[PDB]
Amino acid sequence: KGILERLNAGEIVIGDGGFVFALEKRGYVKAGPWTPEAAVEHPEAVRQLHREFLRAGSNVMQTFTFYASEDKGQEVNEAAADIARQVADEGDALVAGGVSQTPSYLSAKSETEVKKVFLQQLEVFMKKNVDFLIAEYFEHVEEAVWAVETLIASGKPVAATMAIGPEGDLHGVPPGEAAVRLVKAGASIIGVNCHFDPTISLKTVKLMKEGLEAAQLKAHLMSQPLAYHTPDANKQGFIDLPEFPFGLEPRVATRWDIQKYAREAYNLGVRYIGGCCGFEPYHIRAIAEELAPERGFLPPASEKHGSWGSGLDMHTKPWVRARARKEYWENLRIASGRPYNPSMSKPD
Amino acid sequence: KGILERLNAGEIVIGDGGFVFALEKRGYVKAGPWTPEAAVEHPEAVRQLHREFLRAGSNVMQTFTFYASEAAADIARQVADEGDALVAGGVSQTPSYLSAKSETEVKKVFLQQLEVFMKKNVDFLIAEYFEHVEEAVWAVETLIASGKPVAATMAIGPEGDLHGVPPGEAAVRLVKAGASIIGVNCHFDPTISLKTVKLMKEGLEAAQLKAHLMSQPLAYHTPDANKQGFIDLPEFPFGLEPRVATRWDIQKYAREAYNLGVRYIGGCCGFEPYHIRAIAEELAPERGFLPPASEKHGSWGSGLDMHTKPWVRARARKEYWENLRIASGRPYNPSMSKPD
Amino acid sequence: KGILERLNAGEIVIGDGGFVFALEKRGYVKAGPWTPEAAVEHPEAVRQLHREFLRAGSNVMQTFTFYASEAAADIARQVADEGDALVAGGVSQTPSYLSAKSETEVKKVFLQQLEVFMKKNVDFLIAEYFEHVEEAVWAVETLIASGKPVAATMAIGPEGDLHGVPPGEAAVRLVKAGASIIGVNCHFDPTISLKTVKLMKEGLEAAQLKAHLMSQPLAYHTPDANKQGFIDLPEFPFGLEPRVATRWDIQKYAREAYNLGVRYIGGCCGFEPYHIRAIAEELAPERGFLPPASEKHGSWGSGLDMHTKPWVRARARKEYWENLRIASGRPYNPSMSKPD
Amino acid sequence: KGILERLNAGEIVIGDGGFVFALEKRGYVKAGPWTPEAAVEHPEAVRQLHREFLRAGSNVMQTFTFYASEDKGQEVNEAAADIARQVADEGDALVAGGVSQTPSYLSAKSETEVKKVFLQQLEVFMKKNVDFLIAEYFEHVEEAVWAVETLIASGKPVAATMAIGPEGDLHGVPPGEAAVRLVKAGASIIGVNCHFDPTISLKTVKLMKEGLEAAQLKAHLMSQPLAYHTPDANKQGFIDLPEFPFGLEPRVATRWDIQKYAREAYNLGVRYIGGCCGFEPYHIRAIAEELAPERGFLPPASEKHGSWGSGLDMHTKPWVRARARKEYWENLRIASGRPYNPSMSKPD
Ligand SMILES: N[C@@H](CCSCCCCC(=O)O)C(=O)O
Ligand SMILES: N[C@@H](CCSCCCCC(=O)O)C(=O)O
Ligand SMILES: N[C@@H](CCSCCCCC(=O)O)C(=O)O
Ligand SMILES: N[C@@H](CCSCCCCC(=O)O)C(=O)O
Ligand SMILES: [Zn+2]
Ligand SMILES: [Zn+2]
Ligand SMILES: [Zn+2]
Ligand SMILES: [Zn+2]
Repeated sequence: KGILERLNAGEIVIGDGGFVFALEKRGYVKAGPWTPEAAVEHPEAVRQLHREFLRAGSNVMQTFTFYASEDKGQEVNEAAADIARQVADEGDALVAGGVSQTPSYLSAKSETEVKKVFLQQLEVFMKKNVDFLIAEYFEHVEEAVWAVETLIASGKPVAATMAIGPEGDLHGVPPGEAAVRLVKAGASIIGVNCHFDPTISLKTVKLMKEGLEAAQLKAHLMSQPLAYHTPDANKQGFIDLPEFPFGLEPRVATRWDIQKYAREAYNLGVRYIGGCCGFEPYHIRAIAEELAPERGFLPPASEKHGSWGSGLDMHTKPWVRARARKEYWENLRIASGRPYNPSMSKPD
Repeated sequence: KGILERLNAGEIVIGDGGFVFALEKRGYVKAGPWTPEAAVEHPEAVRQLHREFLRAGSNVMQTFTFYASEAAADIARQVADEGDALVAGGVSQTPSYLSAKSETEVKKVFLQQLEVFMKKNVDFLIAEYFEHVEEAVWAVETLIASGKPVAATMAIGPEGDLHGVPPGEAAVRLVKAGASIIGVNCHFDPTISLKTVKLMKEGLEAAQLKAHLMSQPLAYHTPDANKQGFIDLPEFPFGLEPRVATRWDIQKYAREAYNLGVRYIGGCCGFEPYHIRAIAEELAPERGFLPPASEKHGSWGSGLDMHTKPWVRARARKEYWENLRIASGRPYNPSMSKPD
Repeated sequence: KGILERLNAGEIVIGDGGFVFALEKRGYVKAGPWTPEAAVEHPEAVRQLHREFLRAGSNVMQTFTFYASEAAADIARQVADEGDALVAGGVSQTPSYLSAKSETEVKKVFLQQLEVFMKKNVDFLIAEYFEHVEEAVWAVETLIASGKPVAATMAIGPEGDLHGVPPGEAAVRLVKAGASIIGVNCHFDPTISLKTVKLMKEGLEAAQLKAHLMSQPLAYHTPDANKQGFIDLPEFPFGLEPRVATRWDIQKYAREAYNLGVRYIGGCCGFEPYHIRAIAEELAPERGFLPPASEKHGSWGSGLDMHTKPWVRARARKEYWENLRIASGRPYNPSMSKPD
Repeated sequence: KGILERLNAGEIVIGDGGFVFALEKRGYVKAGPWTPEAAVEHPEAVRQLHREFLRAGSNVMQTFTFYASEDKGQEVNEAAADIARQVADEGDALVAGGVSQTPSYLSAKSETEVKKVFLQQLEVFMKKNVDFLIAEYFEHVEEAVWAVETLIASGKPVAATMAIGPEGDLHGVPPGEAAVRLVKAGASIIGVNCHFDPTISLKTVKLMKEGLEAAQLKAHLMSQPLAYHTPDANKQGFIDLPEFPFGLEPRVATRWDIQKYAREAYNLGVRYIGGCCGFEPYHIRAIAEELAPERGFLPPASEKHGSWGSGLDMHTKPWVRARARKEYWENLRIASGRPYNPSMSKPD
C-alpha cells in the first residue's frame, strides 16, 4: 500500500533510523560534512544498513540523500535511490526521496535559486519513481514551505518535518504556525526531526497538532527525534551541546526509552513514528515491538529478541535471569557509569 | 606474516570488536543465549561487520564462534583475504564446566571446535572468555596440540578468577600450559582491564616467563562492577547504553595499553568499528599508517573545522575532546549502580 | 543611618540568613509548623544566631517572627545594638489567605503584628514570603500606615505568583502600594532568584517607577524546581542537604546581585553565618571593610596556605575554588528530581 | 554514671559532633590551623554549641581542645574544660578531655618529647577532673599508643580512636592490629574517627573488632565518622579530596543517612556512637531518635522534631504532608541539585 493509504488504513508507519550517524560509526561517513558518497563508494555498507532497518520493522527506506543536493553528485542520488528501492522491494516498505535545508538559502540567495536546487533533486526521484517525498531538517519554515511547494509538483505525497523545538524556528515562528503554513502548502504529513530527544520532540509535535486544530486544518503527524537524551539543549538543538558530535555516547536511548517514546507518540496521535541521529536498528525494532498490539504483528528482528526482556531466561547466570521481566527494564534508572562526569552540560 | 611473526617483530596487532553485542543491536543475535547462528542464517550481516572492522584497522578476524562451535570460519577467511588480516579460531568457556562436568567432557566440546578450525586451517587460536584458570588451562592444552599459536585471555579482573586464583598466577599457569599470548577480555572497562594485565605481566616476570600481552576490554565504563564483572550490574545487558566509551576513551586506552607493553590491542563487547579505528588512529604514528576508515574521519575532530557554527569548528582539535568531561544527559539517573 | 538612608547613599545593605531552617537544625524549631516559639523558650539560642549573623556582616536583624507574630523583637534589638545593624519587623503570608478568607481577616492578622513592632519601635518592616501579589499588597498597605519604611519580597520565580501575575507587574503593584524596597525571597536558588529580580526591575523601569531592589534567595540549588519552588521538590525539607551552596556559590551570587543593581543583599532558608559572610567578603572592596568573622577566614582559601600537605596549600587561592566543580559524593543518587 | 559504668550498664553512649567545622561555619574558627581559641575569645559561642549537642542527646561534651596542645595556650584548655563541665552539669553527660596527634611526633622528635606534650595537656584535665580521656585523630598507631600510655597514668578511662580507614595507618598497620596494640596499652574504648563517611568507618571498626577477637582481647567499640559521604576517598581520607574543606557541602549526610549509620553501628556492637567533622546537632539527634527503642527515651531536641518525619502533618501544603512517612525518607534517593557537577572526584 502507499503512504497515505497505509496511514488512512489506520496503520502505523515505522520510519528508518539515522543513517549518517550510523554510517559514520561503521566507517563510511565523515562527520562534519555528513555527505552520502558511500552510496557509490560502498553500496554494500549502505544496503546492509537499509536491510537492518527493514528487518527491524521500518516501513520506509529513506534515500541516503541527506546533504546530497548540489553546491554540496547526481550519481550519488541515483545510486542511493536504487539501493533504497532495491531494499524496499524486499519487504513491506516504501522508498522516500528526501531533501534537507540548503546552503543556498542560508547564504541569502533569494527565493528562485533554492527551489532550483530542490527541483534539481526532485528530478532524480521522479525518474526513479519514489513513493513519496520528505522535506526534512529545516530550521526555517519559509525554506520548508518552499521545498514543499516544489515537491508537491510531482503530485506525490509530501511529508515535512522541522528541526525545531517547542520555541519555534530560527526566525521565531512557533511550531503551531509552522504546521499550518506547512499544510497550507501541500504536505499531507507534518512533523519534527532531529535536534532534540523524544520527550522534547513530542512536545513540539503536540504544539503543531494544536496549531492545526485551531486552524481547522488536518494532516498526519510524524516524528523522528534523536535517540540521544537532550534535557540540556537550548532552542538550537543538540548541535550546540559541547559533546556534539563525538561525545554523545552516554546520551543514547535504551530500547526501553524508545518503547516509551513510541507509546507516547501513538497516544499523541502520531502515526508515522521514526527516528533520526542516534537511532540504530534495535531502536526501530523497539518502536515495532512496543506497538505490536496496535499494529497486529512483530518485525523479523524480534526473532532475535522477541520475548520482551524475557530473553534472559536462556542466560547461564542467575542474576541476569531475574531481569527477564518487562516491568523491570521499564522501571530501572540505569547508571551512567561515569561518576567523574556531569549529567548535563551548557550549550555553547 | 603470522600472528607470532608480527608480534615478535615488535608490531602492534589490532584486534576486532565485539560481534555478539554488535549483531544483537543490528538484529541477528539473541541476548541471553548469545549464539552465532547468524553465521549461516545471515552471512552478509556477519560479513559486513567483519569488513567494517577490517576497514577500521583490525588485523584479526575472529571467527564468529563465541559459544556453539560453521560457515563462520569461511566468512572470516574471505574478509581477512581482503586486507592485512589473519583468521582466529576461538573457543570460550563451556556451559559444561558451568554445570561442572569433568575434564573429559569439556575437552570434548573444545576438541570438536578445534577440528573445525583444524579443517578450515585458521591462522591461530583464541581460548576466550574463561572465568576459571583451570578450564582455560584445559582449553589451551587442547589447542596447542594443533601446531597453531594459541592466545588465552581471562574474563577476570584484579581480584582473579572465580576460584580465587590471582591474575599473576593465572597468567603463569596459562603460559606454562603452552600459551604464547595471554591477557584479558570482557567483563571490565579498559582501565580495570589494564590493571589486570599489569598484574598478569608482573606474575609472568616474577617467574622468568615471557609472552605477548593481549587486551580486549569492554567498551563500557564499569567503575561499579565487582569481581564478577558487568553481567552482575543491574543494567546488563539492556541498559548499558550510557556506559559506552567515546572514541577518545578508546584512544586513551590504546596509548596506555601500548605503554604497558600490550601489542595485541583489541576490544570486546561494546566495541564497534569506530572504536577499533580509534586504536589504529591513536597508534598510527607507531604503526606508521592509517586505516582505510580514516579517510572518513579527522584527527581529534579535524573533520569539523569547516562546519558552519564557530563553536563547532572550535571542536576540531585534540586539546578539546581529550579534556572534555562529557555529560550523561540523564540528570534523573545515578552515575553508578550496585552489582546484582 | 536608617534603612532608606544607607540605601539612598548607595550603600550595600547585607541581610541576615534563614532563621527557621538554621534553628530547626540546632534543635529549636519544628519542621512543618516552622513557628518561632523559641524566641521565648530559648532566647540565647535565637540570640546567638543573630549574633553570628551580625558577626558575619548582616546589617539587619530580622525579628524571629516568621509566621505567628514576642520577646523576639527584643533579642533582635539587643543584638543590633552590638553593631552597625537595624531591626526589621517582618510579616509573612497568612494561613488565612491560605484558607482564602477575605481582606478583612488577613489585615487583622497583620495589624496585630504591626502593633507589636509598633510598640517595640522597629527600624523598618518586611512583607515577607508572599506567594500571591494580592495578599502581599494588603500587607504593604497596612505596614506603610506606620511611617516606617516597608520592604516587600515575593516567594515567586520568573513565571510569577500563584495567580499568574508576572514578576514585573507584581513589583509594580508592590511599589504602587507604598513599597520602597521590593524583591524576592525563598523558594528558589540564587540564580533563578536574580532572574526574577531582573524581571521585576524591568517591569518597574517600564512604568517609570523607582525602588531599591532586594534579594534573599535559598542557599539551596534548585535547577529542578517548578513555579511552586522547593517545597514541591521531593527532598523538601529533610533531604535538601546536597543542594546547599558553598561559600563560593554565594560570593558569585553576591557579585551578580550587585552588578544587577541589588543593594539589599541577603539570604533565606539554608543561609548560615558563613554564607552571609561570603556576601560581605565578596563585596568587601565595594563596602570598604571586612566583617568581624573574617578574622577567622582567608580570602578564597588563603587560610590553608600553611597546611601540612602540598595539595591542600595549593587550594589557598581564588583561582582554585571558583573553578572547582565540586563532587556530590553520592554516585548512587540522581542530580535532579521531579517536583511532587 | 561514669563512662565505663554506663557502657557496662548496657547503655548507648551518644557522642557530640564536629566542633571545629561547626564553629568555622558560625564564624569562630579558622579553617587551616583549626585551633580552639574561641573558648576564651567567644565562650558564649562555644557554650551554645555544647548545649545544642547536649539537647540533641549527646552524653559526652568533649573539651574543645583539638589542636590545643603546645607548639601549636594553656588558658584555652582550662577555659574550654570549664565550658564543657559547665554544660555537662546541665544534663546526663560527662566531660571528656581530648588530645590529638602532634606536630612534635611528625617532625620526628623521638619518643620522650611527645609524651611531654601529651602530659602537658593531661595536667589541665586532671586539675579540672574530667570524667575520662580520648586520644583521637591519630594516623599512626605508635603515636596513638604513646598517648594512651600517658593518659592511663591519670587512672581514668581512656578511649582511643584512629583516623585511618580499612587499609591501615600511615605506616601500613592494619586496623585489626591497631586495635590490639591500643587495648594492650590501657584504652578501655577503641574506635575510629574522622577521615571517612559512616559506611567506610564501620568497615574499619569491624576489622578492629575482629582483630581484638582473634587476640582474645576485648574493649568497648566507638565510632565518630565524618557526616560527609566519601566513596571517592583513598586511604588518606577526605583531606586529599579536592573539595576539602570548602566545597564539601553536597556530601553532608541527611538525618536519615545518620539514623542508618547508628542502626548499623549498634548492630556491629558499637556502644559509643558519635560523629566528627560535618556532624551538626540534628545529626546527633538522629542517632538518639534511631536508637530510642534500644535506649529507652528520646532527647529534648526531639520536642522540635519528635514525630519521625510525621512532623509534616502540620504543613500548610499537601505534597509536603504526603512525606510524613518514615519509610518515605529512608527510601528516597535525594538529588544533588547540581547536574553540571560530577558525583565523585579523584583524591589529590
Ligand atoms: N535522514 C538523515 C537525517 C540526518 S540529520 C543530521 C544533522 C547533522 C547536523 C550537522 O550538520 O552537523 C539521516 O538519516 O541521517
Ligand atoms: N569474541 C567474542 C567475545 C564475546 S564475550 C561475551 C560475553 C557474554 C556474557 C553473557 O553470556 O551474557 C565477541 O566478539 O563477541
Ligand atoms: N525570614 C525568614 C524567612 C522564612 S521563609 C520559610 C519558608 C518555609 C516554607 C514551609 O512552610 O515549609 C527566616 O529567616 O526563616
Ligand atoms: N573533636 C574534634 C575533631 C576534629 S578532626 C579535624 C580534622 C582536621 C584535619 C586538618 O588538619 O585539616 C572536633 O569535634 O572538631
Ligand atoms: Zn538528524
Ligand atoms: Zn565480551
Ligand atoms: Zn525561606
Ligand atoms: Zn574530624
